Amino acid sequence: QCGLPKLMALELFKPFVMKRLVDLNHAQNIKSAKRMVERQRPQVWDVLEEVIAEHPVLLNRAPTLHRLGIQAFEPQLVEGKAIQLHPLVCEAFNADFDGDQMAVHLPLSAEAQAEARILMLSSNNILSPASGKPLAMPRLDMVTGLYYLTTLVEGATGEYQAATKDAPEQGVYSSPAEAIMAMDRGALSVRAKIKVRLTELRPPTDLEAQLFENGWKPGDAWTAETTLGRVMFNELLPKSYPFVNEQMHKKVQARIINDLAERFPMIVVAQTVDKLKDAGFYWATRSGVTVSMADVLVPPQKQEILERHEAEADAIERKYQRGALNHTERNESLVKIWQDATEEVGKALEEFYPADNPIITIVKSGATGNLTQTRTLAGMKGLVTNPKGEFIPRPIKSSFREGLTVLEYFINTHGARKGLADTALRTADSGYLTRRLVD
Amino acid sequence: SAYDTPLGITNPPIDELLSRASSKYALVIYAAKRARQINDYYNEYVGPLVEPGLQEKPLSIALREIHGDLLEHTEG
Amino acid sequence: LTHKRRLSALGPGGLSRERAGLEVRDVHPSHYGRMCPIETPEGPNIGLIGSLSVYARVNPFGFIETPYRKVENGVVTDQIDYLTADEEDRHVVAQANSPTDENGRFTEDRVMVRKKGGEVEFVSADQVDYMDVSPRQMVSVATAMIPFLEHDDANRALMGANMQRQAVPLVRSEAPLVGTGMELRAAIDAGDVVVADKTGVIEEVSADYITVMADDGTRQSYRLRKFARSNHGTCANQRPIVDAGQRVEAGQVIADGPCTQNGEMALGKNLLVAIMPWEGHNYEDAIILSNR
Amino acid sequence: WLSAASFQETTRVLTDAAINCRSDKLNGLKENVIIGKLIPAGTGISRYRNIQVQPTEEARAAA
Amino acid sequence: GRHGNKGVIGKILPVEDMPFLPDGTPVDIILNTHGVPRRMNIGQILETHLGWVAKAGWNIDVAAGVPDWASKLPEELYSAPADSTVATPVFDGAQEGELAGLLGSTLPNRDGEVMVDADGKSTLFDGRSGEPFPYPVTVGYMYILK
Amino acid sequence: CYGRSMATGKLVDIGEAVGIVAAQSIGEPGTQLTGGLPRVQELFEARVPRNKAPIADVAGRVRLEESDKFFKITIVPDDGGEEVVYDKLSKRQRLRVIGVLSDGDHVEVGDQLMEGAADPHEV
Amino acid sequence: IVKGENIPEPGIPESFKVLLKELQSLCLNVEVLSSDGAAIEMR
Amino acid sequence: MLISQRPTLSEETVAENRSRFVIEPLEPGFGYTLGNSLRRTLLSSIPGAAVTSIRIDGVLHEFTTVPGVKEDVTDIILNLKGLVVSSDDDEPVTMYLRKQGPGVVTAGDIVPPAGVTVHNPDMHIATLNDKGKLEVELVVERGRGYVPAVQNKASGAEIGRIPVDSIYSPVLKVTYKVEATQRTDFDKLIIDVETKNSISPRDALASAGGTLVELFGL
Amino acid sequence: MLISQRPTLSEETVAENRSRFVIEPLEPGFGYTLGNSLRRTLLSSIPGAAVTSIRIDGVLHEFTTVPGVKEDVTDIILNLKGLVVSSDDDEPVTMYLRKQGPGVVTAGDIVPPAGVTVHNPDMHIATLNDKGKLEVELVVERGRGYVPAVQNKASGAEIGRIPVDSIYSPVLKVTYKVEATRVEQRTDFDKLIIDVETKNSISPRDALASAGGTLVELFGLARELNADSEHIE
Ligand SMILES: [Mg+2]
Repeated sequence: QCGLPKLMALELFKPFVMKRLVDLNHAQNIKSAKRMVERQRPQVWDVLEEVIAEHPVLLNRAPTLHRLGIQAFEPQLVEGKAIQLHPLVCEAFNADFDGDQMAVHLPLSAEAQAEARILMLSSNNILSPASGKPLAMPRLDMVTGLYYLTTLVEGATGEYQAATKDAPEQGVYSSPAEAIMAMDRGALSVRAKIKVRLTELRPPTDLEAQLFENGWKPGDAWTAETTLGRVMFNELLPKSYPFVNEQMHKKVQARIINDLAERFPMIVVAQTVDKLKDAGFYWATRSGVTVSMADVLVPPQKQEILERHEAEADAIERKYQRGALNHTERNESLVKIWQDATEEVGKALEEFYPADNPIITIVKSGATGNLTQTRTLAGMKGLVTNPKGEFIPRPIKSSFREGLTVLEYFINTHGARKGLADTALRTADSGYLTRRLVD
Repeated sequence: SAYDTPLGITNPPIDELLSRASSKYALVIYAAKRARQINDYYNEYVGPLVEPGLQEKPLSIALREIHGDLLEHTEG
Repeated sequence: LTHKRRLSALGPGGLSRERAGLEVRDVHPSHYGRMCPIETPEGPNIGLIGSLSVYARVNPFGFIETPYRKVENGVVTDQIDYLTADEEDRHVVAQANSPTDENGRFTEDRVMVRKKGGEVEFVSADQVDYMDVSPRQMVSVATAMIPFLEHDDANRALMGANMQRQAVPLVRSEAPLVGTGMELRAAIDAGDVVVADKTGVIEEVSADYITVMADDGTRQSYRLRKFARSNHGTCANQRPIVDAGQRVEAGQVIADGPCTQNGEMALGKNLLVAIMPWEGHNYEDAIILSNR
Repeated sequence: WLSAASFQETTRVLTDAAINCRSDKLNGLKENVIIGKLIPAGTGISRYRNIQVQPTEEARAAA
Repeated sequence: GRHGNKGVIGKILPVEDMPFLPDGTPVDIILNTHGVPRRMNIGQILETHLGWVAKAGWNIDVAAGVPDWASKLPEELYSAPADSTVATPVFDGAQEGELAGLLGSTLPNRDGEVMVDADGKSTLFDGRSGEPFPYPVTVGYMYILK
Repeated sequence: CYGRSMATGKLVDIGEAVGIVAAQSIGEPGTQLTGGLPRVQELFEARVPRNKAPIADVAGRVRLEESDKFFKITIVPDDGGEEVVYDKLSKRQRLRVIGVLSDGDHVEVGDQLMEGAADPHEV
Repeated sequence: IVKGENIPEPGIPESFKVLLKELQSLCLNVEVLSSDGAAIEMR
Repeated sequence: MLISQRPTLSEETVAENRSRFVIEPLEPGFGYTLGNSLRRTLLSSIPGAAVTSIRIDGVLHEFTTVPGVKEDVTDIILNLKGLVVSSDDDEPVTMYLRKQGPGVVTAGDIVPPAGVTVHNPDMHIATLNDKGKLEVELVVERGRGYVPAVQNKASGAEIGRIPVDSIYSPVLKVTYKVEATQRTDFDKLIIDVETKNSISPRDALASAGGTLVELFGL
Repeated sequence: MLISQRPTLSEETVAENRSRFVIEPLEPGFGYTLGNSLRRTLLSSIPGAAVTSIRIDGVLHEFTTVPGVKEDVTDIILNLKGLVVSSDDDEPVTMYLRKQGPGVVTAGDIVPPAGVTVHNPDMHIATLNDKGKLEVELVVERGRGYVPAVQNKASGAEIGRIPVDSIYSPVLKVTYKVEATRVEQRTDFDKLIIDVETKNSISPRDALASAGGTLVELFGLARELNADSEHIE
């Protein structure tokens, strides 16, 4: 489905509704029908929903790189002048919500509508037709939402123990519906280690043979140890699917959805992913992920590490000041000293960040970001290149957390612009190549 | 199979439709011509072999007809 | 204000946009304090169009000069000398912020300096000649308006400058809660604000015009632009910030312009922000708003 | 020849085509796009576009 | 905003259901956390903190003496009332140390309770379900242009 | 011969136009190519490589020799037939790796003698 | 669409008819031949 | 282990415009859901008490000035937004404002008809000078929520009428909090209700409950 | 004051245990406002009787096991947590289950005291190994909501006393969602979908009306303050 601005829908379908409201007696002749639509008399809206029903439309965003840049959807009348785009098709369209625009096309003939529903329909195109990898697979927010859902926290609230001597196990629940009643009260944590009995889900392979092997668990009860979230996660997958019981990285999510395509019809994958979306969002907001100057941490070893290579640099620079050193070698040496230190600060930085920090969780889960990126935010941005394409031996010791300096900043843009200029000519040439491949 | 319940355009599922024709392309012409066939009747002449929905669009009808194996076709 | 002050390499008597290579688009070391490196178009005009810096000044011969304060024997004078790029390669430019000593002199053992490479170097207070007039010499007006500029990569800063000149005047026009220096002086020098050219007192204040009775005995009046359509369709409406009895001084601000409040540029509103992701609505750069 | 003309070096192509007195069969899909024909791929292939559809006599009976 | 952060309005909610501070004060904008970290624009988080400072006012830090961080040094800046406007010239602005010291300051909403901690975060209540959001969320005031 | 459709995950349909799909599958990522689009374009356009590198003309052991500023490679064929010489190889190109080629190594008919881009016409 | 009939079969794009005319003006003789009968007239 | 001491709702006072309300006891995990259920309804459905359109003799539309007035008509409409009024209604009723000579116009200068009142006459409208004259009538209608200005092409109004956005919201700012009642814990929630002075926190919370009671059904 | 049109309450029956309920149309944003309060009233607010504590003969200082039965200590407790019986006592009552020999015990073998009635006799409790006996006491007291196993004082003097998590309310799972109508007579109005899975004690319709009444009178505390302001019926 897609959100279609009702004003836009009205004009697109104008000849269709004009007929409809002449069929119903709203208007006596075609001339009256045309004025009725132009002035937007309120009767037309109910009529529009009629003609637009199950009548597909093509959505395109430029530039169109692969055929997935055009996909058919089911139009839904929407208030406002914008277009509502399903969050799982952004990957294929490469659609930023920074203010991108998209074109709508109305297929007319029976054949055109058939081609839309069958060939180009959104839910029938999931995997990229290049690598076969899944595209509509969750990303960004939906990653961190599920990654948080499935993660396991040592010593959370309600953790199964299990009890000894005077008490029974204490980490057990009659059903999943019970662990919910326990979670709503302060008793249970979604990330807790508890074990539960599950009638309506399917155990894994190995634990399946040992428990039943008759056999199966269509209505049957069985017990495994998992986080409450991992239970709810597996309620999103098809009932016939085995119980994964992992914390979901992006790759782990890719593994599963790749697997659903091999073992299941497309409609199943279409709906499975829709459920991953709804869940991932709900838990992305409950995830408690934000950013702050505080949540940006800097390694304390950075100072000493910094001055450690400052001496090695000034000494090797002292060897060049002595006259014996080859000028190209001294500068070249400064690259290797500083390039190396950049890793130690990266090693030192990664070591400092608690694993639950919001900045790191984003990159860990594979939702978005790099370590190289989080290395410039805190720690050091590192060496930068001159416009000549060489490496300026002067490092940027500051990070964008502490702020750069007048000269540190003037040097960065030196290269940072040359890169933004490249991105310009990289689409101009890449498109020139694609046009030759196509022909 | 339990896929839950398809909404609108996704019904009937492609997979259950693709067993009724050689390819996705054949499925297109299959349903497409049957739709042009139905619309004529409302003015070839035959069908709606299935029970029409309330307002149902002929193309949507022809897809249901194909799902129930209510028509046969011969590729060229 | 930035349209004027723009300098572009295209046009008759200059290279075409298509032919010129990336060597001219790159920032040269001599652009410092003359042409802002952080401000250019994102399109394939990058580096061909730029804005003149804040303290930059044009020479009768057409070469840009930048203000400097000459240092002698580790002491920075009040002498301010405007130098071209040729005479800047001649000397050693001390860094704008170097610790100041009492009546003034070099405090820090050594001085930050720029050579004729331009190649940066660290030498003591001994060999310097000139020093920078202040930070943000290299920066342009719009660039100088980004709070915490030093914390943002040049990529996002460029986008930030470009988008300030992309804003539209609001009916209310509230000024920025956390600003920088320039907001005050960028609005008056723009000309969209009404300034008084003689000290005096206000005789009348109407939505239509404002009259001031000078101490000079002369009588100056200013007609207010009201709901004037602008080039691209924004609104130029002005409002008086003064009252009848008010005393006023030469160069003060009598009335606000479209994007100004009380004399400083207001390009937007101050809003209460929450950085949480919310139910998949603000996603992939999207934003959600209070119906308020 | 009109596929080559639309691609690049149009004048070079048209001049060599007119001298060689070239005849274009209009088999390729770009050619069919230009003239508004059905591209010979996907649903435009003969085997698919010539499909004939009728309801089964069994189906017509149930009506 | 001035930092290159841009986006379309994707939704506008009734003031009833929005993240709202303990005061019952709804937030005007909800910005996604994910776009911020990778774009190197983090200056937008700083001014989000300062924005809260400038809006709610603050005090020292004195007596007895002036704390270590203020020594380099805010001058006459030790106290500003609520709603006062701030200026941080680009290449000499406020500095990270000076932010934290200000981040704790100052009540009230009206009642003497404080709505933001020294981390620039607050507990928002979902205006939809009415229950709080499990973790402390960053709030503040940002300058955004149309 | 074509095999599975990456989209369907099954044998390609008979209508599929796989050239266009190939063209797009190749060009789309080109935006992400920063040893780049120039090299790719070099390959698809079949131009002689930027720095040509020689390939073995025949099978045999290799005699290496270093001149001033140059390299000489001679292949003694297992025939053993006419010796095959590669005259001036700028030392800037170094050599390919098995490690790095050394005097006495055996070479098969197609092997690349030096780091670089073999002339596709030659191969 | 206004009569709810089937959408008809497409015709010749006017731009193509224009192209033939522009090639003729270069003294390029461009004939559209059927299987036969040889030359077809755009009109 | 049924514990029944029927819920107790006791009022309070903080200021005149707002008052705290407290309800105890309640089963564990309630006040949040129960508090927000009132807040959502308070910030929306309390009726008003808002001004629909306005007519100013001199001006035919919103975008001009008035002779001698310091504020343009559009910046005056903004000010009139802050009007907090209340009306017995029903049906529309016009107010009237006329002021001459220098001075400052405020909501007190608005003469309400019989059956309406202006609860913040202290409010600044426009500042006039010797030449300034302001003659404007205002139409107060009754409703709830926020209704955007109804354009007179949709209504039956003529070229003179200036439609304005209308906020009917007696309530100003609302919050809540809960404190359990250790094992046996119950929940007691306090809600902090503030109003614009068009109604008392008591009458609004009564409105919410009354509006909230009628809704639950089965 | 208020008149509006129009809400209606309908129900789709998924199973004798389960039902779906939908209200249409609401006024935005009333979906979020009420519906979360409804999930609470049904879950925590409805009176029902459940097991509180249990003690088995032969289990005192042993950690987990029961010679003569394949079910261990933990498996039987959660086996018993599913026991649904409505008790009229208002005070804790001790039922008794005593069985021996090879066989499978069920909720029918337990002899309820007068006033407590077991609603799921076929319920499985334990499998008795050849030549074995099982003795268990069950403490059943009325309540509401979900009260985790209480050790207060704590379990204390009683040796072999096992407190158990008590599911007091009949409804074991509930959830809600929000969707929008309509054809643009009402545009973007809220529709509330509530999903109720119920224990055999009461039906979904009974648990809904129970929530309706407990919530309605609940808000009477506010309406009593004035009653002046009102809304549509
Ligand atoms: Mg974009």
